[PDB]
Amino acid sequence: ARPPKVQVYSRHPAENGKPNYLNCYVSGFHPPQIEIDLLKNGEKMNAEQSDLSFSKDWSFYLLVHTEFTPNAVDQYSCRVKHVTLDKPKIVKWDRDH
Amino acid sequence: GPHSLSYFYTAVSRPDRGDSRFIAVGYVDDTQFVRFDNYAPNPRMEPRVPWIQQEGQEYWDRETRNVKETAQTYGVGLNTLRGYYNQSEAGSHTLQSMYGCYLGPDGLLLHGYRQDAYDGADYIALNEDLRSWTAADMAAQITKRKWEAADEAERRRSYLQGLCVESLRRYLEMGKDTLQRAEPPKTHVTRHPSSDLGVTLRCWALGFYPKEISLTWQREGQDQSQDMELVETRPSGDGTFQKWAALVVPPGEEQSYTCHVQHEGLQEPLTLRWD
Amino acid sequence: RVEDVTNTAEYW
Repeated sequence: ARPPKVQVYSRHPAENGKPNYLNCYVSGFHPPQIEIDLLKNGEKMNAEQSDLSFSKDWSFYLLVHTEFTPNAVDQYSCRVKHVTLDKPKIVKWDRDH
Repeated sequence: GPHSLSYFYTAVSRPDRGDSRFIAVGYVDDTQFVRFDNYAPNPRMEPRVPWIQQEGQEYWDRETRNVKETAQTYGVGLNTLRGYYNQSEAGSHTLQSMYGCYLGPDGLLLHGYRQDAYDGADYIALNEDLRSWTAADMAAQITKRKWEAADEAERRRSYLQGLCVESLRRYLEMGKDTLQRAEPPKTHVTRHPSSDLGVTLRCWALGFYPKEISLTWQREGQDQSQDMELVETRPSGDGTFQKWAALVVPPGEEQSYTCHVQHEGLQEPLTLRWD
Repeated sequence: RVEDVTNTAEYW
């Protein structure tokens, strides 16, 4: 039982009203069973999931990515559920982290 | 560094109806180029980057055959190790493998590796000489004696010395414009005054390839400022990676801290500051 | 022409 680390970030530096790419990278978890959803104001975005791979320590990593267009109001987050988490882990997108 | 071709296999046993889920990914260094999943309807080896689609259908047929047979083998290996560890059929267990070859200066195998884990911990690894095995526990010693008796080390050696390096050379020729150039990180330092008399500086390195990189902070002393909020290296989504390191410095001494970046895309260590 | 033939088992 190893817990996942969740990062939510844009591919390029966030600018308001301009196309960009939203990423939720989940790393370091085991067993590989996991749910990862990107959320725009709490609704599931239609995003692609990478193929299952793992690191040298055998821990798995996945990437849930899609397009988005950030502004100053829309809140973006990533919901991740894994056997090691009592409650779902929600990490909010922050253009500065 | 030397280029690499590797393969990652994840097999998961299912309690539900005796089979197993097999997923394979192939990498040329840090770029994924193939994939396979027997959860699919009539599974095949599939391309995951443009350049690998220069391979004909015979290649895809062959690869598909090889990974299906490998999937059956890992399915039986799951049950074997389940018997080794005296575990029931109620639980789900994982068997992982990572193997591959690095390309040497003479056009031949620089080194190669083949490692297997059960439930996320080392099980058995092929040694550097590619003629011996390191067993991580007692159950792996059974596997290792089996492999010494029938000389699986020679099969691994024949693969990594022939087929692996030749295919890696053909791939590095096929994806010449993307695989062979290491793009350096585009770096910049941002400032976020937040904490009382405390100001966060974040050193960003974006859009680099390959993934290995070093990002450290330095103040008046010698060690890396372990005032370091460092995140795991993450894919940009387009083949490159990004990373950052942040810390909190007093409002007066922003210019007393320097971010040091190291990456094979740069001929020399890069030094930057909040300008 | 990439993959290793791992039928080299029943062994693990």
